[PDB]
Amino acid sequence: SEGNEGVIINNFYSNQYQNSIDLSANATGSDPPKTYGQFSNLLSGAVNAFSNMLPLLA
Amino acid sequence: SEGNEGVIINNFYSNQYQNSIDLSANATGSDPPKTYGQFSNLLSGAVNAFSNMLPLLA
Amino acid sequence: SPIPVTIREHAGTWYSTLPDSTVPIYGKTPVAPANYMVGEYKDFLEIAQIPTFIGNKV
Amino acid sequence: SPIPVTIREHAGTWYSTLPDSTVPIYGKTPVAPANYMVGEYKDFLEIAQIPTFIGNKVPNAVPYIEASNTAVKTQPLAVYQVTLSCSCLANTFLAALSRNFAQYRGSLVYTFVFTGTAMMKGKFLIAYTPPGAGKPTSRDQAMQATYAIWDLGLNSSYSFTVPFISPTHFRMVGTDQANITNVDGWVTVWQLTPLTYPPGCPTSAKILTMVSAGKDFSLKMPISPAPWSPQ
Amino acid sequence: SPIPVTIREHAGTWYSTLPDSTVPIYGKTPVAPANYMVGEYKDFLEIAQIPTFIGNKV
Amino acid sequence: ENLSDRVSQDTAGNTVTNTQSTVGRLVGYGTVHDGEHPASCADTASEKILAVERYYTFKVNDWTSTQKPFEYIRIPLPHVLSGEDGGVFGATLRRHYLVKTGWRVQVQCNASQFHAGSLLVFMAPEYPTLDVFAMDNRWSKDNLPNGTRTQTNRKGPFAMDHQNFWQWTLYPHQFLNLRTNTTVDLEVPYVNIAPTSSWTQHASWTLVIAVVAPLTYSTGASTSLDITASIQPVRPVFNGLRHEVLSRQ
Amino acid sequence: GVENAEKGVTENTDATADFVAQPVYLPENQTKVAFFYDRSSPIGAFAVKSGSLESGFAPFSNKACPNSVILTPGPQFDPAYDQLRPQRLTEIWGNGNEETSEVFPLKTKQDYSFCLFSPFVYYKCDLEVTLSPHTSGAHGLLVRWCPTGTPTKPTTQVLHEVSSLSEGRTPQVYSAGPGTSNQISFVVPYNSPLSVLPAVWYNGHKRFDNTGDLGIAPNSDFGTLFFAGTKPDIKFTVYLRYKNMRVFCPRPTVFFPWPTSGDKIDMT
Amino acid sequence: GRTPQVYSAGPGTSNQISFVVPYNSPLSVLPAVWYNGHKRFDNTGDLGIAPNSDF
Repeated sequence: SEGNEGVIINNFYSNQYQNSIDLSANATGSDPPKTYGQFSNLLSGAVNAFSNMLPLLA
Repeated sequence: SEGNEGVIINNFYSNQYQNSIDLSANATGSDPPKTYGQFSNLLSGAVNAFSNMLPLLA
Repeated sequence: SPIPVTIREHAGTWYSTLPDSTVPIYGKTPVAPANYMVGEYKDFLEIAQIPTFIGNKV
Repeated sequence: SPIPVTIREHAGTWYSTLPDSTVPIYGKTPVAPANYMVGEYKDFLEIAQIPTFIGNKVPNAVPYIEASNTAVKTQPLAVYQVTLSCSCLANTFLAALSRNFAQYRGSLVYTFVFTGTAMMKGKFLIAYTPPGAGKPTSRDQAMQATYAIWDLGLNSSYSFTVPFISPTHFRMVGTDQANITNVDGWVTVWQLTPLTYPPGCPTSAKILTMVSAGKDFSLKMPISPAPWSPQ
Repeated sequence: SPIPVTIREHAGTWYSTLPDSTVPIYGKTPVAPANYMVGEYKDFLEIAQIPTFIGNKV
Repeated sequence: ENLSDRVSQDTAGNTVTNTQSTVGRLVGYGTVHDGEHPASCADTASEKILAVERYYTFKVNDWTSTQKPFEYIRIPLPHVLSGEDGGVFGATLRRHYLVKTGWRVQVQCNASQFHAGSLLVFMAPEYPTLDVFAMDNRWSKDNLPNGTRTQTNRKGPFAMDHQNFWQWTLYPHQFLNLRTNTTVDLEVPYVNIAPTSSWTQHASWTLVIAVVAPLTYSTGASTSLDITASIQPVRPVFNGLRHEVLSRQ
Repeated sequence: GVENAEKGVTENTDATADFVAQPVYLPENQTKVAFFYDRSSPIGAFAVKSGSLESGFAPFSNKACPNSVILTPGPQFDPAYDQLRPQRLTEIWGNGNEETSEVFPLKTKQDYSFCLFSPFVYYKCDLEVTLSPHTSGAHGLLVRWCPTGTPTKPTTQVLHEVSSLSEGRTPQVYSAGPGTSNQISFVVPYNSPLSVLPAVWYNGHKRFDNTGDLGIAPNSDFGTLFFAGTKPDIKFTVYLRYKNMRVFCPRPTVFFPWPTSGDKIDMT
Repeated sequence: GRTPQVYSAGPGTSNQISFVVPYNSPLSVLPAVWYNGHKRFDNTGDLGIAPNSDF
């Protein structure tokens, strides 16, 4: 059930603050999101296709 | 994300007061409004057309 | 615009059994999933029904 | 019409971490546009993934280990304890980041960059041993745990991930006292085959060692480490 | 039914620039119509545009 | 020898760089200098001068067997190119109050398949340089990692010019590993405390070259490896035209 | 996983790449930057001079417990001019200045925690300030806050018998009564003329003269605070809280000493 | 530091302090009376309390 609290008013602090956050873990693991934000260093020119090419060795 | 604030209530002070105002400047400049208010001194009779005219030199 | 309040005579008291919560100081804390857990009960009446031993010849 | 209030016992306290704001005294202040700015991040996890250098031979730390022309199964090239407190990790961003939190979870990534000659050849056995039976004492015992064989060739580095193997969902970041024979196990590096080379080439090479968080890695509950002075 | 409040640490301070009003003590006072008035401005920028004299040979 | 999807060229005006062993161009912060006007200037900028958008190539120093780990050389920007070696770039730069630019660099160093060692090349905003913003003269391990404190500040924990080199890879970088490459290519966008820079008193970016795995080789192998660099201002935009700085030095 | 770190970028994995494993992700939000700095930390202890409530202000310090404070997480003070207006410094001063001296407690004023961990080159934020008197008895405190780059010499008393701090239209705050909680709290906006602030170092001079002294960028703080009050014997702590923090360009943090001891650390 | 600190001290306070802390043990659930295990894998035998099982 619930405890000993019987106030009519909506809790002034939201729940994620008033209480701990119950989480549940699934047995088989979970995939991290793909990206944690948009910060990134980028590697360009990695590959090919296009230059002063095919004078270039085989 | 956000910080460490988790109050349900609407901020009592409005934002322009609770926070700084993020503004953004465009590269190419911005035109001042045309007028800053309605205070003004006025120049009248600047030009012509109409009097005891054309007895008046050419 | 500040709101007028009347302070009750009992201002400042602490009630060991108050039906209410206090100030949260470390919000947004996720917990360690405990979802594999078994054997929980919620009411003492749930187990008061299990017989235990009466002491004879005290 | 004035509203009646009941004053709580905690009247007047200040909470350093209160989830709330205070009184604004200088409103309607516009800021200087900072919209040309780049490089912003928003979560530490965003950069905890970038590898930084592990210190070898402390306190005469060097960012690398040395491979030789001899494979002694009895001699690890390195042995790291898997603790975000290892003096080994003390100056990696991972460790510097982590020291501001109470617990971690997820994958740790040890990256090795071979820096020897192109003419050299060799194979390493990198193993992760969970706790319980002490640290392995020969490559033969390490080989009984999680391990990978790294072959030298065209590709310069090797990224070894130590899997999060733990009874609890999370692990404590820092040690209170020192953690024994504990900690969470060990990463040991061994030679499988010796570094081989042709005539005219040095007979040992340096292997750069770095550490980073895996995509799995998480940290929780911000605190402050014990204060220190770098000097 | 009296409402429970948490008193903030800054209780009792006075802020010279508070974005708020205080207690009115003499309400419902009508003013003397000043609607014949002219020359009002509302923003300093409205008059900062009028040239004044630079001092030479200070 | 060097190959295929590793053979790469970069044309800048009348300038072109070629490498036969690249590992790609690291673009820091994942963006390039857009060449956009600073929104803090009412004057129209002089931009797109072809004579300025090219590669300036000069020598950094010599890599030897003697360098120890983490010894480095700093190249302050735009300062290094503000002189005579800066061509029309320098000449234009000395007559403007403000400059807004990105950088595109290539650092070069060859050895052989019988040499061992690796450099760390990185670019960093607000990296602490010499007072006078000049390229370091010799390799040093000077004031690492706690910064430079005052003589008397006997017990001070550290100074604000601290640099924990164990973490230098947080900066946009690439390794020049002798077994792998001969060149390193980096590019950084414009970043600063303000929309454009009064370059005169601020070297906002520094190109840093550091040893991380010391040079090793057997006898008869080349003994000193020169280190050179090609630097190009990326879409520099100038504002506040006046007379010449002059003492350019 | 085989890789090539020379590119300057390394592919991230989980145990899943090389072994038979599963990803073990679980969500948390305490690692966001804003959340992390949105908590109060102290920058030092300050003092008020006797009878400042009714006279001209003048720089002064009690035990290297001054009179005014620059709102900044960086070092400031310089114990050698404890009687001069404080200034921002480029180094932290130990407790003593000779061998036999001690590093803690530091003499300068700074957010040691921020200093110890700020992996970014630039930042922007609003500043929440808390003044806490070290006394549970009545305490009167007058505060004057001046935006960065404005007049900071609140030296002329213009009104007979009124503190010179208490002059003008510059924000002034005052708490003093028998029923107060003694502490003061408020948040100030971001007033640097700069777009973003240097967090550690700024590689440039103060004038175009290049009268060489690098380190700090001018007007890169949140302003100055001046204090006057009634308990010249009670000191108070000043705390900073970064409201809506934004950081740009990761960079290295402060060096941590090699345990010329174990293979792990601890605490203290 | 940034570790939670609370402070009450003024002539108009009610002197008492109140607050609620979250659940921070790395453990899923806490032993209420006894925990039949040691502190290290060394079995440097001392049963009773499970490590980090407090608030």
